[PDB]
Amino acid sequence: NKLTPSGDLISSMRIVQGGHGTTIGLERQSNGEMKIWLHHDGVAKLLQV
Amino acid sequence: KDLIKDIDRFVNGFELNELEPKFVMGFGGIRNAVNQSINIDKETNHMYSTQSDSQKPEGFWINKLTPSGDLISSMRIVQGGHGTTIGLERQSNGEMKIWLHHDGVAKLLQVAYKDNYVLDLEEAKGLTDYTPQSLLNKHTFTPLIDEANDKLILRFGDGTIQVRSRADVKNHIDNVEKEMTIDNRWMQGIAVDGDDLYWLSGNSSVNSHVQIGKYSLTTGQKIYDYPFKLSYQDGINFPRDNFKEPEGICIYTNPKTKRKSLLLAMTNGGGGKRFHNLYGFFQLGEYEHFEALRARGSQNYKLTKDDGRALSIPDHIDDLNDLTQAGFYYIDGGTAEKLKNMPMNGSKRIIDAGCFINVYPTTQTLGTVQELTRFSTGRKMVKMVRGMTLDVFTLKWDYGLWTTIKTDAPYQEYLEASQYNNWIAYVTTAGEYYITGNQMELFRDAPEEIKKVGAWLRVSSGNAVGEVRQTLEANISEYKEFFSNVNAETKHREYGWVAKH
Amino acid sequence: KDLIKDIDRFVNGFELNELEPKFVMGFGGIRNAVNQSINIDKETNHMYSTQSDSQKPEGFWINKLTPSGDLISSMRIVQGGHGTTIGLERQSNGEMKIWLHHDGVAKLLQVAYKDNYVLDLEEAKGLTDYTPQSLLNKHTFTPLIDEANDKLILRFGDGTIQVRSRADVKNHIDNVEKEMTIDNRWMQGIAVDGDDLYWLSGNSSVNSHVQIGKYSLTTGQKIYDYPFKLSYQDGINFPRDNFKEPEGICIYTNPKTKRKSLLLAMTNGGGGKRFHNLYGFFQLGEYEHFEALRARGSQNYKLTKDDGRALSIPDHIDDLNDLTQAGFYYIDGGTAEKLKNMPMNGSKRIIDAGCFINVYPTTQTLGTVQELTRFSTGRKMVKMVRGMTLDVFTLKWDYGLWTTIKTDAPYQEYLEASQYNNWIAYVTTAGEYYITGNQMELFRDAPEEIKKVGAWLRVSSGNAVGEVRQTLEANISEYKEFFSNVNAETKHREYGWVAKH
Amino acid sequence: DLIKDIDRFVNGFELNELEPKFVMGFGGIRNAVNQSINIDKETNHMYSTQSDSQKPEGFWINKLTPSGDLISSMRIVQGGHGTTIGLERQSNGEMKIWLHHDGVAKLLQVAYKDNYVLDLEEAKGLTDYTPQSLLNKHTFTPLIDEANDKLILRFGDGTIQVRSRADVKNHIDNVEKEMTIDNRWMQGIAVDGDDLYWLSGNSSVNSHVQIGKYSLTTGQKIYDYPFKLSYQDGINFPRDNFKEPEGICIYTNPKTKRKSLLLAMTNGGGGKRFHNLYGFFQLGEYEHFEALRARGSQNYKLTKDDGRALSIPDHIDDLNDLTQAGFYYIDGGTAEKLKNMPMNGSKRIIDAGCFINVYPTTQTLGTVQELTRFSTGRKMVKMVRGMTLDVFTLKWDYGLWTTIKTDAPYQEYLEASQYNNWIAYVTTAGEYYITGNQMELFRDAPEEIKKVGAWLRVSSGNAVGEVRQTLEANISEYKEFFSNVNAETKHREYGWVAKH
Amino acid sequence: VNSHVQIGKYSLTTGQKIYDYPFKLSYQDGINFPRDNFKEPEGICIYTNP
Repeated sequence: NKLTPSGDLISSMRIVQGGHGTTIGLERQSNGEMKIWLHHDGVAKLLQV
Repeated sequence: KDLIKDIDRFVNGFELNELEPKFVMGFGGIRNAVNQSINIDKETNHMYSTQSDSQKPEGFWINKLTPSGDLISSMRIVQGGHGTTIGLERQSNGEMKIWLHHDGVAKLLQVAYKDNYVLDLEEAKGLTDYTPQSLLNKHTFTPLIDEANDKLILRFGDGTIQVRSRADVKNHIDNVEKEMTIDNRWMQGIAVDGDDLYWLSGNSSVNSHVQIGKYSLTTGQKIYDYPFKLSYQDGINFPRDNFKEPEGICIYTNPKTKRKSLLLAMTNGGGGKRFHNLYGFFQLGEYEHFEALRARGSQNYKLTKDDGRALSIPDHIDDLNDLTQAGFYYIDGGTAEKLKNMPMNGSKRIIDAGCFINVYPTTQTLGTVQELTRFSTGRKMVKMVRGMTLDVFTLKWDYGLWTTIKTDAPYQEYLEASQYNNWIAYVTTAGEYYITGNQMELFRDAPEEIKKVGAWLRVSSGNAVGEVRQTLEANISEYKEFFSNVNAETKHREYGWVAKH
Repeated sequence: KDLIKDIDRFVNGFELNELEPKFVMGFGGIRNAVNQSINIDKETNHMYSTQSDSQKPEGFWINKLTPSGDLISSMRIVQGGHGTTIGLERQSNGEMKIWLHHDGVAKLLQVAYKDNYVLDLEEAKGLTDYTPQSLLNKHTFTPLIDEANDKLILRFGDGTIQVRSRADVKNHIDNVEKEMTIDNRWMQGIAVDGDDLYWLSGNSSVNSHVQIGKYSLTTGQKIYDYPFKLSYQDGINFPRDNFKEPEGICIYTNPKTKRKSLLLAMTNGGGGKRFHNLYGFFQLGEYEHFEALRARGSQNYKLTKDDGRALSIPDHIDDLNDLTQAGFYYIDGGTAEKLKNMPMNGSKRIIDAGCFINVYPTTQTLGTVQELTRFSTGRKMVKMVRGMTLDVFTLKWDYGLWTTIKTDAPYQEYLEASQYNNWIAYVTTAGEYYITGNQMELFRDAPEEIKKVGAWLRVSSGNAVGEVRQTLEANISEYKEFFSNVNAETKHREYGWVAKH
Repeated sequence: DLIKDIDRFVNGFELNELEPKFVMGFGGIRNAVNQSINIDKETNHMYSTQSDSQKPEGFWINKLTPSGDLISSMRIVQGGHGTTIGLERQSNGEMKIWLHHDGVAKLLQVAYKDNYVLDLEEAKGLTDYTPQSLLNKHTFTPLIDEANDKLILRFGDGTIQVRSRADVKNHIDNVEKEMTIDNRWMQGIAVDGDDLYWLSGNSSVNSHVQIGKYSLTTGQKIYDYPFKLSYQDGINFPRDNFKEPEGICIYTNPKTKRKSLLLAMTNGGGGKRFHNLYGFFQLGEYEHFEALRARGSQNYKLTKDDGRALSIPDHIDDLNDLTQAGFYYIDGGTAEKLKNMPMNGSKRIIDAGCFINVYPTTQTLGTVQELTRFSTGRKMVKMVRGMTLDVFTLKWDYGLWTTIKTDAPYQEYLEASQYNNWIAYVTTAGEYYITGNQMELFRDAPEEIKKVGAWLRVSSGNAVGEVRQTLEANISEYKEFFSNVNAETKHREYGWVAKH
Repeated sequence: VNSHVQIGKYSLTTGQKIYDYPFKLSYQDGINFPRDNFKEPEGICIYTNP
């Protein structure tokens, strides 16, 4: 879930069969796009989506 | 002593004002507009250019090009500004990132290049800002890269040049390593190679000379100005439509030979007809690097003579069946009269004048098509095609039947009875012809009802048994039309003319 | 001391792993299959390649090629084996002999090359055997030649290299002068230059690097392995269809300059689409030898812009009569509206949109054809051609009448009465048009019987007196058709519409 | 010694040590052999001469682009053979030509004019620059040594007169140097300072091309240099076995000051002559002319390098995606599977291999796809459609198919099953044939001719997207029917209407 | 959105600029994400707590 600084929902992204999503890592790119470090349990890979 | 200092200069020197500018290749771009910048990706030989998008708040396109200048894809930076310069940084996974200043969001960006992609304003706002801390609220610059030293250089409108470390900017480190000032005629391009800075200037007029100024980043002062003339379409300072605008420069260092070239982009052609040509200044032997890249993308099989004349058939060709080599040919009337296996309508050679012969670029098994175009100025032009295939086991050819492409002109396709042995049945090639009253009297198989008057002859396509239907429409003020079937090969008439009226 | 040892290395060095690979030219072959070997005939500049024939007991083709890679002729060795390598030996009378191992008859042969010839098995049995005495019942080798030293080298499957004198083998003398052993990745080519042996390896995958190993025939051991990347269609390691297979190497020694090149054959393109590209490693200045050979066979007159865009007409051309220079052009709708001498149907400009203009490669006396193609997406495309000739004494042009190539689409060629001054008689260009009921009412010369209903208009070719017959077929459920002759130039109607029903 | 070897290779310009290399082809207004060749160093223009083939011989002067294309020509009516000429570009950019006008027996300095005929009456009023000592002795032609501003006169008997060009322009008669040159006759001459070059050889394949090098100070021959050139099919394999030498010139690069000796050859048979430029170059100087050739060459690939048509990329499975210009061919298998091929209902019209000509594009990348069905036993079908690219959305818009009318003496056979037994499916304009057997199988066949064959003719569309089908019975009596069909939905508007 | 907000600090005794201070504000959706992409500065004032 992407949220405003006041907690309102902007948008959401579903990782189908990605696992529990216990923790993730944020890495904002230079062009302003956000990449998410997450472990996709379905494909058994550490991803930067 | 001196002979060596002369040879070393000629062999190993790279002093700009001692080098000759040479045309390299043309290159494309998605926009029908002038070019703006040019850069080489040394790890792929790809080229990248920028062009304006010509919109209310200016944006620019980034064009990804083949090493021979063909367009691979383009990326639009909506409201990104002029795109005067950009910086290439290829990542480890093979993806390309572009250093550019997005004027719309007032941020220095490092954007991932995407093929045929539109970077709209809402996405650009969410991208990471790499603008140095000391340069906020001061967004009048564009970036470029010095590949050899991994420097990210910033060019400012007022003429300030800031040399920074690319890695520093990527790590949000604000450190100006070198700063100098550059100073009718304005900037058209800038390239930095180590200590050497190059400054391109000149406008599009034929009377405005192209010039590159060489500066030293350590001294900060100009070394020299280098004016030069380029050879365009019709020679030195004779560009198409009298338009020759300089559109950016870049330094290239050969990864293998480590020798250098300075490449220069020019736009020629008139309004709405712009096209881009790459020139270069080269160390000895380095022009061949780019010539090979051009050659790979060039037409290396001769379709016409080098001056635009069509090919002539070899003297040893006396048979159309033997002209199986691809190319655009022309034969004059004399040759058309004598060549074996030309299209016939019985005893009449259909191509009774000079003839263009287009032999198609062949199939993978050397099959081809011969497309004939009868060259006349007082009669209609006849177009006919036939195919042929080569048996790779017997090395013998199989030739197909002739197809006629329907053509018509406001003048008649006149039928002289004597040329067809006075047989209308000889005319089995599809199309429309005209028989005058005088000639109808001379044709043996003319319909008696219209024996003394003219008529259009129309010949259909074949049926299942190889017959074609001939139709005669009398050229009179009353409706009279006849038809009759004829066997295309033997010219045997199946039945007498059948009246429709 | 050192500056000279650097210049001499750069100018006179021929160390393979210090040289840059450069594209030279493409080349053909009779088979739609990958290439296998490549060789140069130094006395003619002819090239020779081999290809598999893809048959049950494998045979191979020998292709004789022009210096620019075009196919001259081919010779098939039925059941001759793979044809991995061959050796060229040009005879005194100018005939070429090919050293090859015929696997079908298990003999080393010296066959006379013949153009487009099939060497069947029965003939191969009667040919002279040159297999050395010690190599009978041991036929797992193919031959190659070292031209500079007149050596015939035999490469064995197990990796044995036998260096023999070619003259010795021709004289049935069995003497092994040198023998060494070469040793996932297998052999793709081998070339010998004096003491230096080169070993090409690598598979077709984009992930498999091309590599040449350099060996010394005196030491017998490897000097070094040299991996390298080539620039393909879209750049370094971006070949068409992701296919890049190495297909043989050869050393070339320039007869005049005595300087050397190592040429490398690659096959690119996907299944059933293979094509062959020659690369090379060159001493300084030797690339120009092959560039000139490529240029002689290349298209040296510009038919399109360098990026595949059609040519634009010069700004100074405001009259189609002046566009007599060969090339493929495009003009936009605005230009088509203003150009003088465009095709007309009375007051109506036929080409009422953008237009491709194909100016044919000219006759030997600079005659040419202009082929116009109206560029639209919502209407049919009109194609028209006219010819023109140049008087070499007056330098004036004569322009012929327009021929229409018949075209049709499932959409109408709509006639707006006002554009023809409300005269159907204005439409004298051959073809089929449609008149809606609304427009028929507005045409002054419409047939009264169908004044308020639509109809197809068909216009024939001219007759002897410059008249054309117009036909109107009513677009109704009952048969109603009319005809009337019109003079194509003056638009004068000869008589009222004549009913066929 | 290693330096004396490197300097020779890098800075040497000894003719008989240099390799001849093809440079470029070049044109000319006349369908005839070439005669001379010269470079205008200030523009890179080339100038050649050709005979006019007239009763008193005249010659043409051709002005050429740096890539050999014809800009314009000027005819010197009855001017003679035009064996050699001299270029002198003026300050205002106009070109003047030093030539000997044999018709008026005068050495002239004529202003070059584009596509202009210099008739005899005008030539008589032109200024005479013939030296005082050379009147009534008009058996020479002029050439220029650009580097030293010399005007050289070559005489028929073999006399070479070296004069100052400025002197001749000022009507000053002074012979600075004179030497004598001496089966095989003169084909060209070029002077570079002290070096004089003499080209000889005839058109036969058995006649070797040769350049003799002479010294103007010594007056004697230094050496003869025979050489072989590589022609269309290789060394001494010229087209039609014709290879005639047609002039030479020395070129000095204004920037590098290094030299080239250029040689013009004419190849091809009678009435098919074409001209090819060769050269001998100092190290690095070939690139000067290669760049000039490249500027005028076709630098976008239309066919494979051996004359085969392009193949479509493996990743193209949809004709809509083949928007890149070029001449392509696809085999029958590929034509069967490609998406968005022309259809007549359920029937794929292109039911064989197919040439695909993708036009060189508009300035906004619009193009046309022209398909040609490749068969040998059936007629060849030709169809075209256009498409445009939206530069804002980067999406393509594809137009409807136009059919180019084609016909052969064999039928375009209609198998009822391939059209789901509907004649209405055939809405593409053209003429087809339905056999009696197939007419019985078509559901919408006219009953009156249910068991007999007929030609099917399909018209162009009308305003409402309908096309008129016409059936003409293949019998000895007049029977013809028509009926309208909607091209898209294949819906028949009404039953067949008899004309008989 | 591409125009940074800035406050310049000056000294009335010296008469010259001390420094320029550019800064980013957090709007509806965060830093430099204002509603309808409009963010215009409209005055300042100093407040001293009595």
